[PDB]
Formats: sequence, C-alpha cells, structure tokens
Amino acid sequence: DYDKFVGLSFTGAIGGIIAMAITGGIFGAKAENARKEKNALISEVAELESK
Amino acid sequence: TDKVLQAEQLRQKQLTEDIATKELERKEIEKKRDKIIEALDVIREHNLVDAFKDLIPTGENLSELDLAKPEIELLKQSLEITKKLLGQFSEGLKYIDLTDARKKLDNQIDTASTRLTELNRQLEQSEKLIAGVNAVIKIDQEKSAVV
Amino acid sequence: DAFKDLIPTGENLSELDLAKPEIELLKQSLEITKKLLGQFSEGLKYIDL
Repeated sequence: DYDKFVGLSFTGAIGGIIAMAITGGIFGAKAENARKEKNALISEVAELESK
Repeated sequence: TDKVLQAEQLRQKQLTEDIATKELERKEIEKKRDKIIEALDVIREHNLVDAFKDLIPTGENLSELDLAKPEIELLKQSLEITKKLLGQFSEGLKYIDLTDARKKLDNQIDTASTRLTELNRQLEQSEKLIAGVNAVIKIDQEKSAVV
Repeated sequence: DAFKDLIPTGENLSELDLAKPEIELLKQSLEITKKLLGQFSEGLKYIDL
C-alpha cells in the first residue's frame, strides 16, 4: 500500500502548481510519517521475532 | 461447586462461541477490503511516466495549416491538458477516500483484535477456573477412593 | 524491436514537399518520445516485479 501511496502521491505532485502544492503538502508529509510509523512496526514485529 | 462448574462451563462456552463469532466478523471485514484494494489497483495505471505519456498525446495534432490558428489550435491543447489534469485529480480524490476507508476498516480489525485479546485472556482465566474445578472434583473422587 | 519502433514513427502518410519541414517532424519527435516513455514505465514495472 505504501509503495502505491508514494506512487499516487507523486503523480498528484507532478501535475501542476497547485497539484504539487496540495499533494506534496498532504501526502509528501504523510509518506514520511506513515513510512516511519510503518518501519517502527517493522522493528516491533522484528523484535517479537527476536523475542 | 457443581453449580459453579456448570455455570462457568456454560459461561466459557458462550465466550468461546462469541470469540469465534468475532473471528468470523473480522474475517468478513478482511473480505470487505478486497473491493477497495482491487479498485485502487485498477485505478493505479499511471506512475511518473504516464503523466508525460499524457502530456505528449495532448500535444499531438491531426490537421495543420501553418497560419490563422497560432493559438486557436492551442485552445484545444490547453483544454485537453486541463482535462487530463482534472482526470488525475478526481481519481486521486477517490484514491484518498478509499485509503481512508482502508484506515477505517483497519481500525475495525484492530478494535476487533483487542476484543479478541481481552476475551481470550478472560477465556484463559476461565480455563484456569474450570481446570481447578475439574481437578478438585477428580481429587474428590480420589478422596472417596482413599475413603 | 527498438529499431522496429524507430522506423514506424519514421513512417508517414501525407506529404506535400513544402511548408512542413519541421511541422511534420513535431509528430515524429513526439511519437518517438511516446515510444521511449512507453519503454520506460514498463521497464519500471519490470523493476518492481
């Protein structure tokens, strides 16, 4: 889902001026945020494997 | 002790049935997201190149006459550019909506999983209860044997 | 098949020998970029899979 998220967010970016604006504002931040949260979840399940 | 036995057995039986019911519910929620993932996959047909592969066929033409439409031909150009842009927007909005629906059903799955965890903890508590009850009943039988 | 794409974009239908030295070449170059970018995105999907 996240790979598809960054794909669609970048398509919503590269269209035009306000497209860049709204999509890089919302999902440009949401990609980093959901990615860091997601990789924290990666680390948690990896620690459960490690536990 | 036997009344407590039967009451807790019926209790944990209802608990087990309810846990299986909630498992069926969350499996059905997991069946519901199939339409959402397939919809956003069949919308997912454009990625980083296909924007330019839309910018070029709107740059295409059929009829040319070298004069008298310097910008009149460009009217159709700019309007079809805005067509393809706004075609990307509304589908992007529907993409946003269905990802929010994904977050909603994932919240459903998470709350159901917490209910699963708590009811399974209560189920294991009742396992301890009914196990000790059955054990002391078996003791009572063995007590009568030693009698 | 790269060259077998470079040739049919080099093809034409209508010719008039004047007044489109490069106006005809606009469609040429744009369809060249079409076939190139058609190779790119499919190449990216190839990378992904």
